[PDB]
Amino acid sequence: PVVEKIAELGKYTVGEGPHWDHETQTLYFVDTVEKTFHKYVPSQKKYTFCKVDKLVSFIIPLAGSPGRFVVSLEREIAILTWDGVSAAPTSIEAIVNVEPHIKNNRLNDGKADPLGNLWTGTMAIDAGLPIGPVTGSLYHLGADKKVKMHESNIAIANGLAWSNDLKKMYYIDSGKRRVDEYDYDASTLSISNQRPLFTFEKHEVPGYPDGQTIDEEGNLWVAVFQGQRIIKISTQQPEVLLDTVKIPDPQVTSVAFGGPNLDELYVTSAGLQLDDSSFDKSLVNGHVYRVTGLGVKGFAGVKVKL
Ligand SMILES: [Hg+2]
Ligand SMILES: [Hg+2]
Ligand SMILES: [Mg+2]
Repeated sequence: PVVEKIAELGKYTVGEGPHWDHETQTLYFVDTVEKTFHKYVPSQKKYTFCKVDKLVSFIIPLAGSPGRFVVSLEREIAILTWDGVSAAPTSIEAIVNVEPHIKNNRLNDGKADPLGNLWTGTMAIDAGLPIGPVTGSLYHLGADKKVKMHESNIAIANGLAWSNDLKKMYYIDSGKRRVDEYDYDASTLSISNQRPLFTFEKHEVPGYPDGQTIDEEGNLWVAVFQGQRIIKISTQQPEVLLDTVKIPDPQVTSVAFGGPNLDELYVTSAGLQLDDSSFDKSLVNGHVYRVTGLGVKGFAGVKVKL
């Protein structure tokens, strides 16, 4: 595979939450510390950003409403109306605060399931690795604007994906250094039967699982924070490492398939230099990467239905 730095995009403190909108051929993503949203149109080499004053962790187009996006603002799920180019949104409409009385929590990774339901989890703002406060939970937001809790005791609420047949959900609590698998009931939106799918310890994989996505063959692609890589793992059989793609940035954060043929893998990373790093500062930059020649296709980003 070929890994290219996207020079036009610069460096991000914690680049995160990549989302590919296939209809407009546009990549959206966030910087979860700098309180900014980002838009990249590769075919036209257009880049824009948008500033808010709360911590953000995802940005997903709202189904049926061009120019509107479902985003996180600390603990609030909100709709931002944004023209895609001005440095500030036009308007902000709060939907729900998922944890109004837990003042030191924030939302982290979030994604729509294939039915358009937003799933997202929380974490302590001062969550730590390998050890720190464990205060997070996993939620989904129904079309009735009520949240349901699905999992608790989450340290660092991170990557989500669903199997192509809607029978499984994959989930990452970075603190656990593993990818979990759940049975997923699409009709009731309930998850059960949590079991480890892939355990980093067992495969001498360094670092922490962060974001993830799934390809058309049902394989998971997992971003490895402080591992300088993405890994390809099987969902058909537990504990099978299929492939490793090295990324120059050590703090790989997340992944999304994109491009006209959905066969380009966009990779975000973090330039934020941490205390206990296994990598010298000069290596930690926070670029965005494009990976091609993986030989698989993924799926377009799902919009949130409300
Ligand atoms: Hg924006
Ligand atoms: Hg925005
Ligand atoms: Mg993440």
